[PDB]
Amino acid sequence: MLSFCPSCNNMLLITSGDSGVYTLACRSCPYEFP
Amino acid sequence: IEEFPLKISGEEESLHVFQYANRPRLVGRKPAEHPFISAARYKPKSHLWEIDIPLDEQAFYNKDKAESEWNGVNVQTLKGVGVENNGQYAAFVKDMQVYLVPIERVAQLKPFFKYIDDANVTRKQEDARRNPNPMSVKSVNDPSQNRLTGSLLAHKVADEEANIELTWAEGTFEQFKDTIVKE
Amino acid sequence: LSDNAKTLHSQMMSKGIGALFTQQELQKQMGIGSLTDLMSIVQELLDKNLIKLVKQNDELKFQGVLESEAQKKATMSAEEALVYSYIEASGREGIWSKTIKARTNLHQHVVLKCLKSLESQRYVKSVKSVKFPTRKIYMLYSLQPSV
Amino acid sequence: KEAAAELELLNADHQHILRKLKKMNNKPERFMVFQLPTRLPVGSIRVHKSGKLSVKIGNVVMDIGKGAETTFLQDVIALSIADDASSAELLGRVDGKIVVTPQI
Amino acid sequence: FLKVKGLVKQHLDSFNYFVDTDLKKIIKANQLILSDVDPEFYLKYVDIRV
Ligand SMILES: [Zn+2]
Repeated sequence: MLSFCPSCNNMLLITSGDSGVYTLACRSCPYEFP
Repeated sequence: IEEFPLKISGEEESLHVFQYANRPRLVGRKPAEHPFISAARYKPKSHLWEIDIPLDEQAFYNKDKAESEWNGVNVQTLKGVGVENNGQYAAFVKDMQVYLVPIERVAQLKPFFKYIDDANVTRKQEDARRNPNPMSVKSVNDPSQNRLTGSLLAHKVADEEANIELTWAEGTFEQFKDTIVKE
Repeated sequence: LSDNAKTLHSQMMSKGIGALFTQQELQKQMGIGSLTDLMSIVQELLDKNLIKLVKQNDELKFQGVLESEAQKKATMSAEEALVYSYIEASGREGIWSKTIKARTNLHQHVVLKCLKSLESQRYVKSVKSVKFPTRKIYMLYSLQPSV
Repeated sequence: KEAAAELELLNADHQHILRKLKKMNNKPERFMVFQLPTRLPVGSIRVHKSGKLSVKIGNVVMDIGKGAETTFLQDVIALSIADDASSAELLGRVDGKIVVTPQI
Repeated sequence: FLKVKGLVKQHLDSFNYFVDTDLKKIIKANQLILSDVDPEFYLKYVDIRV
């Protein structure tokens, strides 16, 4: 869904965040976004 | 009517061209910048290019996942294989002159994930440490048996060769005027 | 050159054959030469076929043998020495003529002619097994029939 | 028919490439790559009547066609290596890419 | 057309290309019969004719 992770263009992934927050962050790359 | 004479004064310098598949050329009609190379890395006889780049800090970084998983920070390498072809000279343009030099290879830069490749090396190391459970004499080449060659033999020779950490500079007026003074 | 090789195999003769040697002790044992010249005389001594390449598991290891049985196998041509090397590497349990044919690529005539010449030179004896009978197992004259 | 859509675009290619040839006269460490036809059986980029370019790179061998044609959303940078030593310098980025093709 | 180049083009011009050229590309891919016993013996096929 246009989920490009810049500097790798790989993917994004809704990850289980702190206090249950719905953060999105991919593997194989140190990246995060609200 | 008008005519712009070109001549070919370039030798002795096997200059390469890269292609960043990650960063765009222009951003909202505005031309972008190139990121600053920390150091370069070149493998002769296999023509690889492990260009290192830094990625920016905590604000868009998420170090708490980067530190605890692979313990490798602030370094994003990207592998480029040197591919050769004919034609395709490189031209810098003078006022009513245009001066050519041959391009030796064109390598294409893909994001080489180094740290999570190596995160399974200690994981493979710890496999046989939790499960430790356990003579080199010559033989003869037989003419009814074959040996590996071609594609997979070139990967056996491209992992073990000399590292070179390149002193990356940005000069190039020495390369310019040396070409200008030669006809 | 050759005088340091006379000091090198003295260290191989210094210890009784067990407790097999390796380089990280041998560099501390002998460090008068740098490793650019230590390796060159050992490869020359591999060409003087007195040092062998033993394997302790997964890593690098050496073993030096007696000279009195090194000239024994240097009497043979390289094919007879090729079958002799595997047949002492088993040693304690023996080898089967099919296994000694597989690891060398020598086909059925050139291995059967090889050991027949080797038996006249008193270098291989033939025993029959009991854990699997009707199979030809060969050994040296060490006489180690643990089966 | 649709071949008449081609020649008018090749006219619109020359008027876009004489612009980028002329804005880069200020030698501002600017590079461009273009391909020459090898296997020869030097010359001069030159303007004809009413917007037409050609090169004649042999003694006689004319190459009429040129075209400023490709699309790349990439970063492309030229570097010169020398003898695998302290020989790493980024020369410049690449603005455009044209091609040369002989007429038949 | 049919004088220089008849009606059994497809049969005659195929076998005639096999005999002339397409035999020499066979023995050049099965040359050098060898033995492992007595390794100084070699027989090679240089060329072939019908
Ligand atoms: Zn990513």
